[PDB]
Amino acid sequence: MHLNPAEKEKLQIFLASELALKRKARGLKLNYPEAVAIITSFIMEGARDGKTVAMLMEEGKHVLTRDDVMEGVPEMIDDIQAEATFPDGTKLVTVHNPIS
Amino acid sequence: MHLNPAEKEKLQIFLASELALKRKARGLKLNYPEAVAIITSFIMEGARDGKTVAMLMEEGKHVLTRDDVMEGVPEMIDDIQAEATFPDGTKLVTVHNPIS
Amino acid sequence: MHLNPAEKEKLQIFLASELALKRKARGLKLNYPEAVAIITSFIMEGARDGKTVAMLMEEGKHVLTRDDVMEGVPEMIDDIQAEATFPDGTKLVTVHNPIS
Amino acid sequence: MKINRQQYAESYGPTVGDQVRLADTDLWIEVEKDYTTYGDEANFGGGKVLREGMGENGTYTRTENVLDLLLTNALILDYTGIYKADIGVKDGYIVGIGKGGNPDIMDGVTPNMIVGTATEVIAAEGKIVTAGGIDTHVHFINPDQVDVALANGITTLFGGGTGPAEGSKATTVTPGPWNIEKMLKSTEGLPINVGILGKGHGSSIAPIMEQIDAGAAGLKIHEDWGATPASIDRSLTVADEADVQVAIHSDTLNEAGFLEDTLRAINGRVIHSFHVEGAGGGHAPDIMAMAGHPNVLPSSTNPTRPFTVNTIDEHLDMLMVCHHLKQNIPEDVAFADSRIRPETIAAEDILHDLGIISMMSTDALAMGRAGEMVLRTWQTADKMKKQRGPLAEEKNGSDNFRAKRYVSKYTINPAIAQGIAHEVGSIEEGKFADLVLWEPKFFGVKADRVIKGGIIAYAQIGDPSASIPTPQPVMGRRMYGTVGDLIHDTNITFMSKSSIQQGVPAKLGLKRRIGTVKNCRNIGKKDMKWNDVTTDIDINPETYEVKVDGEVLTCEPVKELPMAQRYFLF
Amino acid sequence: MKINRQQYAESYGPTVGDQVRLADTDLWIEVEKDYTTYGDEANFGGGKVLREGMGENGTYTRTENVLDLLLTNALILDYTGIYKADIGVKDGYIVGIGKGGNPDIMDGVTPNMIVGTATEVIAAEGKIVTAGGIDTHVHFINPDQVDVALANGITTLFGGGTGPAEGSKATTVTPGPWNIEKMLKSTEGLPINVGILGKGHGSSIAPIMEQIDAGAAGLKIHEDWGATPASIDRSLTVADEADVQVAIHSDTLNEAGFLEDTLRAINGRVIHSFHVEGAGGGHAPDIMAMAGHPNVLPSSTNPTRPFTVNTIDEHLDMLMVCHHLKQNIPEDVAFADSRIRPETIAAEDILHDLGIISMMSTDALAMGRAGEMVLRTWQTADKMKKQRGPLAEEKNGSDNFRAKRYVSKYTINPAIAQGIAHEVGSIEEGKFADLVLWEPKFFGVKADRVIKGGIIAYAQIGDPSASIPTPQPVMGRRMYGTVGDLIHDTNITFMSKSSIQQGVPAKLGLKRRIGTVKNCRNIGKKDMKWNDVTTDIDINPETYEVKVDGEVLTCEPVKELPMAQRYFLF
Amino acid sequence: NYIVPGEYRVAEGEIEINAGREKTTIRVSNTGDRPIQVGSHIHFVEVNKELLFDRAEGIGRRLNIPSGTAARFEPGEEMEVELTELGGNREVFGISDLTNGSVDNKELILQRAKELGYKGVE
Ligand code: NI
Ligand code: NI
Ligand code: NI
Ligand code: NI
Ligand SMILES: [O-]
Ligand SMILES: [O-]
Repeated sequence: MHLNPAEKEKLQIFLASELALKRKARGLKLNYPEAVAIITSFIMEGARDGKTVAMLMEEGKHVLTRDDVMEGVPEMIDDIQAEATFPDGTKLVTVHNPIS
Repeated sequence: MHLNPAEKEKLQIFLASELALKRKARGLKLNYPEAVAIITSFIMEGARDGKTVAMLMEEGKHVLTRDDVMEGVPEMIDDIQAEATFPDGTKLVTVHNPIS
Repeated sequence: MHLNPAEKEKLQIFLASELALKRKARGLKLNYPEAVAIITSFIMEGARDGKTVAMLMEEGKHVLTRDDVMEGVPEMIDDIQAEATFPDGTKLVTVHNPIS
Repeated sequence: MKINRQQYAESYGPTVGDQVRLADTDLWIEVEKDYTTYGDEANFGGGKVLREGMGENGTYTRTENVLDLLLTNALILDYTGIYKADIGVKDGYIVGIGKGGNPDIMDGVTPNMIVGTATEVIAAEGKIVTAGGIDTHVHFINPDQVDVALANGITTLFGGGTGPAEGSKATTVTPGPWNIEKMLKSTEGLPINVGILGKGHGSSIAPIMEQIDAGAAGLKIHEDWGATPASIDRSLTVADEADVQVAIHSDTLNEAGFLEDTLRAINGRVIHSFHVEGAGGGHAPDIMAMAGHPNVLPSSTNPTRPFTVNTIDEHLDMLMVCHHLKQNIPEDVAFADSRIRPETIAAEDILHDLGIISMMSTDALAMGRAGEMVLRTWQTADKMKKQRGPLAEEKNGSDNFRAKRYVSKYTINPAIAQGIAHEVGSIEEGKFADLVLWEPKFFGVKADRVIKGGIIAYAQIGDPSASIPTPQPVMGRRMYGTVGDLIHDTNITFMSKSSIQQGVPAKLGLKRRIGTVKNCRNIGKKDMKWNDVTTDIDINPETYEVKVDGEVLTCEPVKELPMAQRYFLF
Repeated sequence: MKINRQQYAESYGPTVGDQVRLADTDLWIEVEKDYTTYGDEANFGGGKVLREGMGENGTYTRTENVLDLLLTNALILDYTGIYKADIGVKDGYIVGIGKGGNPDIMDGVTPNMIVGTATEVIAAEGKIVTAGGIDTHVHFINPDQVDVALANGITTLFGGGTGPAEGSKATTVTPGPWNIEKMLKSTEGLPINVGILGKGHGSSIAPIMEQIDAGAAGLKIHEDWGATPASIDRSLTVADEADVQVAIHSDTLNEAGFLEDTLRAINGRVIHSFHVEGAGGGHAPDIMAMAGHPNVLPSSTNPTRPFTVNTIDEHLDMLMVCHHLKQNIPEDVAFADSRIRPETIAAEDILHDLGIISMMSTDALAMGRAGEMVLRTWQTADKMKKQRGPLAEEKNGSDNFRAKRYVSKYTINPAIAQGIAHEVGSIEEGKFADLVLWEPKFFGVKADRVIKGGIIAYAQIGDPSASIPTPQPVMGRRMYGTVGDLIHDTNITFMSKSSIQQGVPAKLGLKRRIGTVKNCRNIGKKDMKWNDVTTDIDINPETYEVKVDGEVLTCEPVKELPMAQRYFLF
Repeated sequence: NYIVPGEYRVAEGEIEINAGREKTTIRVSNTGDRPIQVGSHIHFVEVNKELLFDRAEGIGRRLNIPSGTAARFEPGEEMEVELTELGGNREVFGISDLTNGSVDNKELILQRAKELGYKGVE
């Protein structure tokens, strides 16, 4: 596979996202690390799908709403950042105020 | 996400449990580490769901039965222990003789 | 669980395979590390199922075809190797030219 | 020109009269004073103040009143106060708390806090800064325990152990000269301050004393080694001579004596009473009465902290399975029931709140959680505010009194007890620069940056392959202070005066800073900051109900805590 | 008062006549004798025996017959016996096997096994304790290989390599003074004992000899460097002078000679024959005949161990792809077929059982599994019991004879072969305290605790953030013996007498314990414990069938092994 | 032939503890209001002052129970226990500082016990 350090690390984000999605599917309000993991993994998968940085900047604000998460979590998350390999190389995505 | 050491480690238990559940779904008798992973992850998810230590002490004895696992596995597992964040903080769960 | 170093490492292959399978399910042509992860995990699960080294040598050539992967990936993969615990202990599987 | 207080707080961190919520608790701390000069605040970045000719002095060499490091705009939470200041560090020590910058052009600059060519900057605006936690009940069982402790803002581990040997799994003991030498060597690679306790057991002086000479920083008396009158007596005689502290886990079984017998053996000498409530160990059921005496420095361990609905079930089972007790053996059940008591655990919450138990500690990996000393301190303060109300002493609707009482339990008080408060345990000028920055939203939960000896040792930080340091995954990671030889300069091995005089460091080739243990033997309860109360604690032998000044101390367990499921992935 | 034997075994571990199953094999070991005094068993914990005034002596200083460490109630499995004893360690060495405690009050206490103030305790009741494994066929290719080896109870790695360079990937060789110096330095950071082999190739003495002087502990002759008569001859002449061992992987190709030519070059001098069966390398097809000679110390490498249904397919393919051989090239196919032979692999199982092959080894990362030497030894013993029955020599329905024969293959025999058995390779008084504890259920699969030089180096242990050490995930982890400078005191770098005399340690600044290689040149097959058989091995050049004493040695491959899918997550 | 990995097959018979040592039964009462548990190997005369029994009968002796076990006395409980003889050099040091030498010094042990209020010096 030739995994570099970041590829090994970012596997953890996907796994945390899978865990959080299962928790949401059984009806839990998600906590801070859960919410972060979901939106982060969403960005990284979006880059893999070939979306643009602008698209992911928009979409990332609509992955979770305040009724998906516990009290205070929306206000704890000011922005979520992820770097992934887009078709045109690694780029940084910042999603500002992902949960209103 | 602000993962602490235990949060990074315990992701591994969830992953091992997912692997073991897939193996059980295709009809395998589970081995020692598989069985341990399943019951451990069950406890940690139970705490996340807001169950009590007493509930998980009971439930953990009924996640796998001897016909789910290979010969000798029930006798290899004397008890399974996990710490997770309950609504009232980290607590220790010990499931005694989880597979009869 | 008593995980040894290899058991901890090989959890990563399963996770990378799960990620790659999701990417294939939403219609992406898979890249080099994705393809490698899928076929590797397939071998390790095959050993867990009790298949022989000869069976996995055959089957591993039919897990992904060239239309599953991006241009050049078939030619980048000369062979994929994995060691897993068969019913008769650890053995090495080499799949030669897995994607024609 | 004027700035509204909301914008000011957002730019520079809060100022006098402003309040900040601690994580997701109901606890509010208020800025008591601020060392700044409004308009001359220090800050670093593009077009900011700490630039040459401006807020950075371009004239002075490092020796000339210039800092190695300025933390700008810190909200300090310390036994000494809750207040706004710049913190100046040099040679790995806090040299200045006040106002940093450039006297060329700024008013109010503390004279030894010049930002010069040699100065590094850490922005603490919007952060709470505390001393590093001092954990005095550490079992050295699993080296992975160190990062766990760093991630919750702990910077000093005192205790004992050789790894997962049964002796060490039960007791905070590194026994004998050879094990102590071996663990001193091991310590060279642990990125945290360390002090090692020898075995506080024997009936001749020489076997005990040779552990102090070998490099131990103190002694532990543990029932599992025989917490007999003789072991207690010899340990204290050694401690009085060597100027080190003795910790005790007393005779739960009451085999050779009851509490009064242990107190008689102690004979008015100073001692640190571990997990004084008694779930973690000691004379059944009345050990917690220790915490009323003037010669006792009392600590709790963390799993009883605070009293919750899961506590009793968790503890009964824990005790039984860890001592291989059977549920069908009445003596086992009787023992468990005599040791795990809602009456004493509930009272323990209140004794903390009243300043009668002075200290928190983990009991890491033996019956406590290495990374939850700080966490549970605040959960306890929060529960007490909910159930008992603001303390009488409070004013302005702040929780400052309670916050100082509680922060003291894991910072200054353990440092005083151990004889190491000249080096560590508080944010004061002249002490080692062990500093923890916290985002208020994560306060007491997950440290932002842990500074050890003036260099960051541990940080919550993201993708090392990224353009910037914040992209996911943000996790706890060792920083440069832990790497190579820098691990020697950023951490202290605490040792007895006699081992230091005898040249043990040079003999073992220790490269770490060597701290002297001292002034351990003529302190008492009265020396515990904000937690100095002595009183007659009565524990009813039949009902286990705890009384102080004629009143039963009882409270309800809570079903939920702050600093819990909002934060933790597991 | 009497205790039934089931309860006794559960409390103290088994006693005389009791049997224990090794993991999930059909092999039973029986306690031959027990050093205890019934009723004075040592044990540690609340209300237990090793307490001051009781089973712990409170009088004596460490020097006065007191231990640094007591393993209580060990079931020892060693070439010297299968028996119950306390094991006493001091200064990192086994000083006492017998009965530990306090002569004040206990009968039968071995005089130098006093539990005193300086004593740490490890509970070995219910555990099997063996010597650490000695692996003498290690390629140093990937540092991650070390934990792999520790997790399966290996404590000494002998071999060579500079990391994943082609030379090192093929051969156990650290070539020349400079590479050897570099790897000696590297060794300072590897938490395992190490000895390094130089290149056993050259036609002048000086190029070979300068590697011994530089710090090599032995030599490897490998066909990939030219296993010619001259290289064999010069290596052995160097080894005879320097008192170190030579390992050989002979000329598979028969290019300069057949087996008889290699034997002529050796000329009766002592040599270690690696992977003597020949799948791992050597004169096709008759190399295994080496194992009949008195001057040959024969080892197997582990992938042929034991003969299974997947073995041949796995090996043919492995050989072909690792030598870039094509399936359409008849010379390639012929070579593969001449090298991978069911007839010799089957016979290898039986030669182990008969004590004709003396040693096991890994061939780690070149054609063998770093963490499966111990594992496969027992799988082989199990297969042989199934197919050949209890050996004649057995009694009481135990497998003790077979267990001693087999444990010898990876403990004492490699130590003797290498010239290091004065330090390591067995549980005997006066040897280094490299000890492996095993839960019987995990015996030979996953070590519980690995003790290196009297300190735990490696343990299967759980959540470092937990109240106790057992909660999940339980995994193999480095312990305090590996951390900081303690890694120097807990591990041995084995070196030639000449390098030691020449001050190489001081020149390179090595801080590890330095062990002397010696008494390598006047040993033979007869010196291999329980595995001392010499005989004429005939290998038919046409059929490859192996004969000893006129009888064909053949057995069936098995479809399933114990110590496999019940245990492993992958 | 069901395999329990690592299982014991213990031999037949029973293990006699403290074989060939004199045994002595005495009555002992916990006069205190808190429980007292006594381990197998504590010099019996040196146990908690509030245990009332004939202190002389505890000299040179310990409970005749399996190594590492303990006898429990609830508050107010009186029961019989069986003692066995200490072995080795038959000396005791430390614990409660009643002996600090040979257990043969009965007179001196009892005088110390009495002065310090160990109940049952007769
Ligand atoms: Ni304790
Ligand atoms: Ni403790
Ligand atoms: Ni070879
Ligand atoms: Ni090799
Ligand atoms: O403790
Ligand atoms: O080899």
